[PDB]
Amino acid sequence: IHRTQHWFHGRISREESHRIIKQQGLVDGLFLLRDSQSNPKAFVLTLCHHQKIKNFQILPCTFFSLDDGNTKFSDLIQLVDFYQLNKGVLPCKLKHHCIR
Amino acid sequence: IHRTQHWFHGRISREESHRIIKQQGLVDGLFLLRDSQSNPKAFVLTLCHHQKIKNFQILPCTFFSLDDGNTKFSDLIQLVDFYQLNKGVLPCKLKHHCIR
Repeated sequence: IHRTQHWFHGRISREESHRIIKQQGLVDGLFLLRDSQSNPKAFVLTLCHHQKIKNFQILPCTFFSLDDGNTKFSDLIQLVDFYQLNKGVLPCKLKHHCIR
Repeated sequence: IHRTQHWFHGRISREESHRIIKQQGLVDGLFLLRDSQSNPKAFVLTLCHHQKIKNFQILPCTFFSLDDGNTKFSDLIQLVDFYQLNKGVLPCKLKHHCIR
């Protein structure tokens, strides 16, 4: 159900993700989620803060988490909804999605 | 937007909430949410753990939080969904809601 979300970019690569975020200005809080190219059940969150791009692996366990289970979610929509309001282990909240 | 949720008991007193939890098993993780009796813009999470009833004030910040703003939510549904999967400051996760 997350496939058509504005912040979900599908099976793009890491390199493509960094290209996109840079093209869109490296604005604080700019972010996107993508499918892992190695694990068919995992995702990656790419976000930038203070001009630095960081990647966080969202792994299953079924619930998802980007902090080794310290904080769990039932699906990606719940996860994004949460990090838009709470930093957690991230450098900043998820503010604006990178345009697909 | 939480008015019609099954875990929301509206304007019932603390005493009534405790009576309800006791009468429905007094089991770990049993919970309900209700309107605050002292703050017209606040809510209360009543939860049972180790046969002890605990009350957590959910205060507006408009966002909501029961842990002094450390964890914030856009509404009660997001809050409940989060605490059903994450303990946080609660003695345990929200497991079963009390039937109105």
